[PDB]
Amino acid sequence: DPHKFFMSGFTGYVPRARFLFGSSFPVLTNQALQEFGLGLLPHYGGYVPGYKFQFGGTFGHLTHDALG
Amino acid sequence: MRECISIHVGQAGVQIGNACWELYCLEHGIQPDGQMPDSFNTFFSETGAGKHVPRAVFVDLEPTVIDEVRTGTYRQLFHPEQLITGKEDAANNYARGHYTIGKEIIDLVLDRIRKLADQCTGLQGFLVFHSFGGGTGSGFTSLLMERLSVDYGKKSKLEFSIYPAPQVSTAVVEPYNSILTTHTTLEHSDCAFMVDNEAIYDICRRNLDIERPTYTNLNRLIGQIVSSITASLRFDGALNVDLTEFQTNLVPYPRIHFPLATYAPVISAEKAYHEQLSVAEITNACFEPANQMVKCDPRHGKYMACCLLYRGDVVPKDVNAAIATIKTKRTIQFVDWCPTGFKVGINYQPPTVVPGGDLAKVQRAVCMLSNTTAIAEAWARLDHKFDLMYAKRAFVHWYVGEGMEEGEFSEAREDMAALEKDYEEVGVDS
Amino acid sequence: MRECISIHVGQAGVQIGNACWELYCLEHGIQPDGQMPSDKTIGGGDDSFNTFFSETGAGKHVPRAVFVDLEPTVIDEVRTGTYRQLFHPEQLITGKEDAANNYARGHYTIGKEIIDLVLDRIRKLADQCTGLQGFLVFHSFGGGTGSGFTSLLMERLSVDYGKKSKLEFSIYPAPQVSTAVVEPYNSILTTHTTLEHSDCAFMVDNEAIYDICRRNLDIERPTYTNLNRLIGQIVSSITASLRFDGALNVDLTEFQTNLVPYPRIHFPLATYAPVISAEKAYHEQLSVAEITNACFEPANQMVKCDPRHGKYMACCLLYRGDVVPKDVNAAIATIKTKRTIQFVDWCPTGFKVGINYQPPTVVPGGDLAKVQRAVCMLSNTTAIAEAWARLDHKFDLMYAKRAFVHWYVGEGMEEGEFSEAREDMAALEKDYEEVGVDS
Amino acid sequence: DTVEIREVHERNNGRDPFPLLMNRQRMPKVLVENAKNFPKCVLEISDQEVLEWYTAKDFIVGKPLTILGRTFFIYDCDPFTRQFYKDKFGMPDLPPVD
Amino acid sequence: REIVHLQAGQCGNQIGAKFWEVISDEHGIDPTGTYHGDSDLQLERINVYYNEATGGKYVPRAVLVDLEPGTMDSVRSGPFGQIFRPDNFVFGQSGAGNNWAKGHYTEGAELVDSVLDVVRKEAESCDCLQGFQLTHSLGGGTGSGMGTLLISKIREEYPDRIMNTFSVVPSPKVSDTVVEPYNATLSVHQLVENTDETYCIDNEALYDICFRTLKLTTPTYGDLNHLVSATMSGVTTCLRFPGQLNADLRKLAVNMVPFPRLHFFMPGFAPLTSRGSQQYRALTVPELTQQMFDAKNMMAACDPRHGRYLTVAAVFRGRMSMKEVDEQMLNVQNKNSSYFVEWIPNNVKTAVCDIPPRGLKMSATFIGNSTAIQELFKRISEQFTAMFRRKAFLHWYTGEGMDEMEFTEAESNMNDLVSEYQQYQ
Repeated sequence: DPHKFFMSGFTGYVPRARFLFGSSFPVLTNQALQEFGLGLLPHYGGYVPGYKFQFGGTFGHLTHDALG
Repeated sequence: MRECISIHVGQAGVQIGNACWELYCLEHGIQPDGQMPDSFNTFFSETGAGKHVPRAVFVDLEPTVIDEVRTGTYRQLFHPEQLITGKEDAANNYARGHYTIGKEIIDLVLDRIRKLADQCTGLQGFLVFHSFGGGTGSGFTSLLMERLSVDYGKKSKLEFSIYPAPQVSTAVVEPYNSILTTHTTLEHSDCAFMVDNEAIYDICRRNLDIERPTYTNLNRLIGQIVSSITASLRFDGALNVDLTEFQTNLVPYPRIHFPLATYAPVISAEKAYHEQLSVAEITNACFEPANQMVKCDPRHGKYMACCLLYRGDVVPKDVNAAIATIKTKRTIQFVDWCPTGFKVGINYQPPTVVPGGDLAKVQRAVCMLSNTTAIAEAWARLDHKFDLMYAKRAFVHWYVGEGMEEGEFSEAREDMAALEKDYEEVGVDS
Repeated sequence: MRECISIHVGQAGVQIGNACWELYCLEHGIQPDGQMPSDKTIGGGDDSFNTFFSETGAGKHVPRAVFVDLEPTVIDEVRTGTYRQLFHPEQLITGKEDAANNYARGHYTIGKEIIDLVLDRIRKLADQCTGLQGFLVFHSFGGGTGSGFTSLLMERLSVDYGKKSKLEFSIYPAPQVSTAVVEPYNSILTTHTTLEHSDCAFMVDNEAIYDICRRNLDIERPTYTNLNRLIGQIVSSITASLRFDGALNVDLTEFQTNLVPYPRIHFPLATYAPVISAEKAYHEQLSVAEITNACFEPANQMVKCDPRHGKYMACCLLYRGDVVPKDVNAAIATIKTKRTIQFVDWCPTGFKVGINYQPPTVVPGGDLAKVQRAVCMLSNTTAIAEAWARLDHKFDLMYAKRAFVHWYVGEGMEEGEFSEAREDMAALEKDYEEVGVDS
Repeated sequence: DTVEIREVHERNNGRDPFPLLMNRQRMPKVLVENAKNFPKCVLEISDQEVLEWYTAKDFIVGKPLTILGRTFFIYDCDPFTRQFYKDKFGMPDLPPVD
Repeated sequence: REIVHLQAGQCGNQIGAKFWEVISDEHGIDPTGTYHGDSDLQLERINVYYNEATGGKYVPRAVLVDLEPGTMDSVRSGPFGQIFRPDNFVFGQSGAGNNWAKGHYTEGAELVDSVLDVVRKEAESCDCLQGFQLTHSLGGGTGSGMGTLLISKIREEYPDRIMNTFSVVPSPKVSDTVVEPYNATLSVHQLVENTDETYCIDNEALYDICFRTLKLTTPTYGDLNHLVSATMSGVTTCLRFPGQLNADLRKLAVNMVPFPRLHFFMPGFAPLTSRGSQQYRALTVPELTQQMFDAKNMMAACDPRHGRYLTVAAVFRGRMSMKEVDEQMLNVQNKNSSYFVEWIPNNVKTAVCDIPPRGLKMSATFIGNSTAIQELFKRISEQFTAMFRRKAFLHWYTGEGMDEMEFTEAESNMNDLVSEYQQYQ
């Protein structure tokens, strides 16, 4: 549905402009108008429950069940 | 044979290295899950199975920014032990990184680096992706740049770092912390990529029309400024250069060793169609003060050396005339002991914009590297803050607590007094 | 290679240009979006659209125009209109508060903010040009934006560039028809610029176009769409010796050394000879000897003055269409035998001619008729000194008891210039007198 | 034949204690097509702009009632209203809706 | 990065009851002790405030102690009180009154040897502990007795951690107790010897928040327990969830404390609005920043106008931009720069998280240090003059030989805390 944006530099009102951030003006404006209309990694720095029921297998084969 | 290992330290080095090593897997044909469906051995190794594995180090002393990488995004790319983690963050001071918490894995950065040092037939330098304002990026970096010069030494040094801005500030007492690395760099540095945040919330607000930007709007551009430096080993061209070649020019004295950076052609995805994108314009777009990557005006100071590296469709005869336009202008000035003061390298490949990105698919690119003596005026205001705190002696109380005596403090002034003195001596008419 | 910059300041200049760049794009094959159609064409050699249009390597065209105003509501019509793909979206420069017809709000407090920005586009456009020959500024005399902010803009160009030509086009205040109340203040306050910085500042008034709309065209109650479309035809006729090759071409500085006699008489008028409707068009002849003495009517002049109350120091006849150079020599002698037409004793030649090859063009939905021969006629005369006489009589009755003044002094404007600009304007009406006499 | 709408406030409802949602006034049910251009900012709606007014017949327990673009669901009526509907309209008992 | 959270007094059995609902709200746990949350980023690093058990059941690292069993009968009676450790309620028999000198000394010593056991049992069950939390009563005898006892009692075992109280503090308007003015004087004196991060809370401002920024007409305790329950987990937002600018309480304490004598704090909580007028406000970054620096949002009942700040900290929790933060912290540092000082060239440190909590999208937390908190310790110093010279309620306080020279040196050093205003203004 092209040509559905305001030109960059537009001063007049555009709805929902103040709630969608982080970009330049027409790429904000097109979405503003569309709105207006297996195993875990070893040496892991994190948490995995299922920590304790283990003996004698590698990390990926242990955490494959925890991811699935 | 033209190998390079560059290091990442801090909160930034994983996050900047998220978007630096985004591109070196994208420039080549490399899938993120280790495969490719020659000159790819500059930023990669090779396994006989076929899997491609990179080589660089990631340090942060709490696991989650490295557990950002270790989770589902980039699992099969990196080596599982070039992602090493502490268990507690060094937390805004030099002490926990350099002295206490680093020791249980500073001999884990050095059994990987040296094992990756001795699996390269060539090497050219050590380059650092770290952060001045931290407690890891100025703690664990100066546990490694002071320590490799004991071992390796005469090899080249460069530092892609993040500098304190003039007006915008993130932490509170970090101006005092900044001077805990200008003690150590000035005796063991040969390059410095000083970068603030306020100047790329404005480069991204003038050239791009992005008011109010974020880090991933920002960090993908630092991932570009490195790749027009390492382009020459990675891809061929008309005039290929090497990592030891630019340092032969860019450091003039034992005390003027501080260049800058500038990515010249930068524009949105819209204005480039109405833009001509000429060689004669993106060579004198570099010099205007609103294109510097730090908040510095290059009028009141001088230029020492100028390094240029091109990309894509560049013929040299208009570059040889684009320079001769500049040196007859006199809004910029030069010192009288450097009559040559220029360098140009050229490659054949054009740039690559990331999918879903915020820049234009251009067939040209320019990087401007400039030693500037007006950085002295920039180093005036940051270290002017030291006098307003040391009179009232704020926070020296916990500074002395974990292993840094006051000897660090006295030396730091007497380094910056002589560092601000020689920049006066270099600009005078002889 | 024969280039020109076209600035548009204030509402009374910007709304001209919305119909000017229709007229420029229709002369060539270019659509609104800039893409050449590649299917149909009006034929012509390349490098002909250069003097007003740049050309990206992609194939779009960019105008050499910058649209600057201190209020947003006149430019924001263009950013959403039908010519949005025409311009570069950083040319369109916008402010917060307008001048409110205050010279001190466009030259002293509010106008100072943009003037660091707007010269960085005149700088940015000009070095992208190879050889450049001047400017085309479109302001109006009665307003705080057209006569205040122009003086801020035009002082900066004289100290930067200097000798290069500036071709202003300014609506002049009329005898009876007027809209503002402070218009006698504004138009006598910007005459420091035309004293010193200008080269050729032509005049229109809105009153005289109403009659030439009423009798010549079949128009009762004309809009401002019909005003603007007739004005740009004069502008598109003086700049056809650049975009086309003509039989007897006139350069943009070689006419300046014949149409401007002394360094203080650079205020000539305009006239467009064939202006008719489609249902009286094919019922007349249109010859060279007919549309030459149709220029020198009282009733066809662009500015409502009396041409018979003075002398024609220099005229520059511009012709376009199927005109052979024997006919122009036939008609210049027919004029010079006449006696109700008037001469100058110390100007024996008097006339400069220019003949081109591309006819006038017609805009669909427009009111003009399709003819083959058209003449614009730019003439210097002393008929405009009496128009200065009536305006300064409308100014000093304000100032005789300091009426309406205190809104000016509230934004840094001094009282000292109101006295000085009157006497400097007073020194102009003798300089038409002291050269219009005989031996 | 006027309508008034009162707000029922509960204890600790977090609303300002205003007793009225709508003042006592005659309510238009259907406006004339030309009344879309009626200058409501200067003139009150007269009998000429209203095709149908709300009558006592339009208020029915268990039916939605649309007033000023708000849809009210009538769930009960008082004993007097119940008796009045039985006597005037012959309607059977108007059971309360839970 | 483990956390020790000590809970003594009735308030610590009543604040920490409502504390341990929110940090079981966010990790998606029912009060049976099982994980029934939304996403799997909250089970990943479940360990910061919480602990594992066999069979899948989940059991916290909680300590809740008091002397009378008239408090721990209310914890287990509640909705979320069943998860707590049955061995942390180490209950005595004879409760204390209002003087703390019989709390920790006589009635506590048989019980603190069971308090010091389970804490040392907690320390050996943690891997990398970071700090020492506390929520108790400074004018309530069992908390200022047997908690401020423990402030001097685990510092001996572990001097390499950070002490961070969540303290209530006395107030002008009423006396809920006649004992608490001169009861607080020595317990606050023990803090200045040792404290690092003192979060002073009142009940005027938490009855002024409830009547002008929440418009709420009958505020019970359960309103005021929850608002301070938000600001506890609002300051440690980074240790259990990822983000883009992480923070710990060493990252906090590097920025915030400049001198070893002035280091007392005051908290806040930003996105506060009334239930009726929720759809009228624009909850974005520029309004939360304006809200968190004024006087009407402070939980410590002091005005920050007549005392300059020195160091200010914040945090946010949700996806946002950062130019909108770094300019707006630079607005208030120079729009009104007469309310900071010219020898500290920065005053603000901030941090971000990733996951916003349940029911909001943009949350924030304010932490502040200033020089108007000396007026908060002025009034307890003022009341001591009218009470001491007549030796007013003394016989409960000389009740077992604790001397009058234990009283004379309190205000002799509480003048010195306000005599550290001279180095500031």
